[PDB]
Amino acid sequence: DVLMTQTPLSLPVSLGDQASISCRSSQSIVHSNGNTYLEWYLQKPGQSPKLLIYKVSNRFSGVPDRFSGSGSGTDFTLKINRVEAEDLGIYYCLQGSHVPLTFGAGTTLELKRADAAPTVSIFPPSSEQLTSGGASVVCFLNNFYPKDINVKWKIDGSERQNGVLNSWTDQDSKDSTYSMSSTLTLTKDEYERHNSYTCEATHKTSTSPIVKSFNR
Amino acid sequence: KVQLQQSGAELVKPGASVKLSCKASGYTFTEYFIHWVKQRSGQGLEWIGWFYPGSGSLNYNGKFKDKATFTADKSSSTVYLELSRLTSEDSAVYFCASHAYDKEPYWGQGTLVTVSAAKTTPPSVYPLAPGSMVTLGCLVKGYFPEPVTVTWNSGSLSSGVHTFPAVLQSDLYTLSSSVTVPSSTWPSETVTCNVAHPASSTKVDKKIVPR
Ligand SMILES: CCCCC[C@H](O)/C=C/[C@H]1[C@H](O)CC(=O)[C@@H]1C/C=C\CCCC(=O)O
Repeated sequence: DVLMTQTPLSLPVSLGDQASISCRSSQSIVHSNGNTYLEWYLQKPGQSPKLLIYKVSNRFSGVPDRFSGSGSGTDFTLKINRVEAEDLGIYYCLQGSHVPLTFGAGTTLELKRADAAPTVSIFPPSSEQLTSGGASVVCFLNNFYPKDINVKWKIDGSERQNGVLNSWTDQDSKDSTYSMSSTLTLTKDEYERHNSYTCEATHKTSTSPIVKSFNR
Repeated sequence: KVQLQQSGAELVKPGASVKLSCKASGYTFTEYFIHWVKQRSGQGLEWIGWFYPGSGSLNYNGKFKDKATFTADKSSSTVYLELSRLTSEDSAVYFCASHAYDKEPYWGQGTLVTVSAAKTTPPSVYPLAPGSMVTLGCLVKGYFPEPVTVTWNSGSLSSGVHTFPAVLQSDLYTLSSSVTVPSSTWPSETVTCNVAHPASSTKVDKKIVPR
């Protein structure tokens, strides 16, 4: 199959910036009829992909002129001249020349802002959940930037990997930050058989993790 | 105007099959190709195959040959994607797209497919209170299906709120919501999370009180 390689994986931009996204195919995508079926799509959360450019360089109807596509052979580029807020989202390239048709992995265009360490908060199981026989420990890692972050749970100093579920928000409309929730779920029996619970946040803003804990 | 109407969201029992529909209008049905595209939550797009109702010709991405079957009803301008023996990996949005040969495609809005054996179940709502600003939260656990609506103080508290996407585990959804307020506002004033679940026709409130 034709592999479509998109770079960069993510591109931070300020409004009004120039933006340029690359898509490279692993082999030629010239169809036997002579055409090159290379398309660019923009997709926002909860919506279908919207077609921006078709056949390499042709702007689809209703698409603002600030979008333009170019390329030849295995080498393709999408440019945005003066990025606006509605341009933020994930961009995909698609080759339609050789079956199976294949997409690039996507490039996220996101709003640039100052780096910001997460605000980390940890919460023991509620009495109500314990009564019901369950035990969930919740850690919020809020309003950080950039989006990459890692969380580690420690029970009595020991790293726990099972029973952890994570969720991430989309970039905040007001402060351009990201947030993450991490939940460690145990039986009540096992929760009461330990003392210290710890969530550790590793983020680019520091060399040392932000560590938050409570002791039963 | 070329339009594609996809069927509504599907809740599918594990192991069962589901048949999704894409009904077209605004062009000669037998002269356009229909493609199906899969997108798992938070992931990219994956091409399933193409189908040409006008001849019954088709091609499947090898990755989907044992999973997908394309059919059509020319009498209703509808193409179908049947997915067999569903697993958690089949939970995704499925888009249909239509185009004439050498012309640009039009995409449907997509159909959400969720695999679970759960019946309709209201959420258990648990307060998250701490052990200048203070962060509080609510854990919304064990419900089915999506969605729920979470507000704080009946909507009056909207700044500083983060409601996280739900995660399906053991056939049921769980989500959390956090809110951050000045320390001089809580616990001195009331902070309450409100959780509505349309499918079970329920709405519950949980006041956050100090531990
Ligand atoms: C989600 C995919 C949307 C469509 C992408 C792209 O616009 C389509 C490209 C088409 C082109 O119009 C003709 C062609 O051969 C490409 C591949 C599609 C179907 C195969 C037809 C083979 C046959 O005729 O037998």
